[PDB]
Amino acid sequence: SGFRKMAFPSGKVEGCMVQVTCGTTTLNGLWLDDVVYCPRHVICTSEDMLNPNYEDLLIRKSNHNFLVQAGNVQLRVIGHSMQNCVLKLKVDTANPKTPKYKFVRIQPGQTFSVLACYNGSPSGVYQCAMRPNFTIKGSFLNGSCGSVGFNIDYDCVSFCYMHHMELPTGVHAGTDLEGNFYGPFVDRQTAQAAGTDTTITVNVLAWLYAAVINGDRWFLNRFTTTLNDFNLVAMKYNYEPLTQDHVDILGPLSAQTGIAVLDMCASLKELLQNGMNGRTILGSALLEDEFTPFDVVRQCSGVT
Amino acid sequence: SGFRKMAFPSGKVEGCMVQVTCGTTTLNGLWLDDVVYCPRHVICTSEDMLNPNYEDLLIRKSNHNFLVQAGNVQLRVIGHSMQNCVLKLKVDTANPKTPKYKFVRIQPGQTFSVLACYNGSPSGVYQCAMRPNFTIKGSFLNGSCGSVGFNIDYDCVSFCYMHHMELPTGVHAGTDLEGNFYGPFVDRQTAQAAGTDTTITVNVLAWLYAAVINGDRWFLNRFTTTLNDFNLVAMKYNYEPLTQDHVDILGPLSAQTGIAVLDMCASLKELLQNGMNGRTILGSALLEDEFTPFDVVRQCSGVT
Ligand SMILES: *CC(=O)N1CCN(Cc2cccs2)CC1
Ligand SMILES: *CC(=O)N1CCN(Cc2cccs2)CC1
Repeated sequence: SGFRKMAFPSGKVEGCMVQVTCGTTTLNGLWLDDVVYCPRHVICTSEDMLNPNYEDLLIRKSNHNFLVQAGNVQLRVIGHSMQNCVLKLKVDTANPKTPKYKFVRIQPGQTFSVLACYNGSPSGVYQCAMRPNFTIKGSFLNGSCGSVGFNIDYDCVSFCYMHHMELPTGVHAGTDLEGNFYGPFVDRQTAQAAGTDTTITVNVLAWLYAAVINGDRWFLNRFTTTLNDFNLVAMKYNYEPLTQDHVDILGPLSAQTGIAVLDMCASLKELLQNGMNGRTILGSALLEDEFTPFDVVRQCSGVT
Repeated sequence: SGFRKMAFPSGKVEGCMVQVTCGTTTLNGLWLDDVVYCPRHVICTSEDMLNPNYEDLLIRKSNHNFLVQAGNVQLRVIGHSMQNCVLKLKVDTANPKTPKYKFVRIQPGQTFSVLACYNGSPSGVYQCAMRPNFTIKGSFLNGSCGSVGFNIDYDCVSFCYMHHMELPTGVHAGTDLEGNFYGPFVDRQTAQAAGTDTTITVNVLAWLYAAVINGDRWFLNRFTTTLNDFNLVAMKYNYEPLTQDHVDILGPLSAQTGIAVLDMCASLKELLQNGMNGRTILGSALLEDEFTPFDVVRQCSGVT
């Protein structure tokens, strides 16, 4: 029992982190097979970041300008290319610690673990979600760019995020490993505002199921609702509309607990309308939305 | 920017986890050098757990009864002994992935990362604190016992916790790596109630400093207080008394922010007396107490 914000074990990703330096800019890179992946803004000076022409800046760079260090060992760069907003540095040595991996582009509401790194050295691991506005709420200082986000299925790491940027509101923007930003963000030091940070309704419901499974039940009530009725409430409280697809995904948690999805929606509706009245759920005083239904089943079943 | 509940990267500990089976009981063990450490209740049947005599139960066990598997490879057990509530299984092979390590016994209010494991296989990593009542609030299913808690200083893992038990209230009890329980708990299926779960005041103050550093400032006020005045409030709200030692430890965060410790105590006093009025601090609707002052400095400075 107990339910915690839990990250994937990070060792498989730790084995892939390197330092990349171009001129006097240092950030992190991801070494899989004989390619190192890093944000293309490694080629920029702070001056360049105002309005960079990355194709033009990259012409002035050679293989020998990209200093790639894996712990204390230098890697030999034998090619480089730009793919969207990432550079791919071909090195002469396959990473011997390369795990089974995939590159995935995640949808808003999906969760992933971040291995925050500085100078190719892991500092910490925490759990994130791709927000509906395509930001993430991370913990990233200067030098953390190129840190990645991932999920693990048994022995296969699915990399879904590489860190590129901070918005003035303190939320985070990155790319997938094809270098395509999540959302409308660009790797330029310009006016970029996040849209509405809407709450991931299907995740809140999953977490309420987690709460019941782990003994927190005070918020269960005598009510039910409908998807359309619930969605009137979701709209008012800047929650994502609940769809039958979301109901279908919560089916296993419904089955395990014997609480119909729409009955849990009626509990959530009352929590939205009445607040928590100074009470807590799984140690939280607000409605937690960064556990997916898959996360809840995993943590409640002990998958490795 | 951003401030997240962050665990240590877990790879160094992942390399140490093994499965231990005695008869039909399977849990986790920690393989450092040529010793595997595990809870002594691995020798028990559920029957035995009511009132176990571990010295008497252990007489019926031989080296060959302890099945130790490191991934898919069996380890050869060449000795066993009991130290307090842990068994030490001597194996014929030093773990080649043994990190630099120490065994430390932590104090209440100290934080650590847990690598939750099942059948010697890591499932997840999360951050914990040793509570003032010597429980931890973890996420542990049957089979998770022997999962450990640790801190990392650069390249040295300090192991401070091994998981043994759940209290009926859903909080967790374990030992250090000498097998001595934190608090009054015993490895027996008996009436064990946790004492008051008091709030770790010095950690809340650290986290309020983290909040200011990361742009959350609404709770800063025009007031100051004294240690004795603040402590009258702490007593009323089941907070740990604040000492000059705690004030001294917050000195660096005081210095960095220019907010005197006793001024931050006056902010905390008003938050205790008035609540959050439906507002949040670093994404929390309650006062977070599982970041130490060292944690805040680390995450705010990007230590690896
Ligand atoms: C994440 C990180 O390390 N940094 C330092 C580099 N900096 C480059 C810029 C990208 C867009 C605006 S400036 C980003 C933050
Ligand atoms: C943590 C874990 O794996 N388990 C299974 C074994 N169980 C033994 C007991 C210890 C005291 C009471 S029963 C503990 C939970």
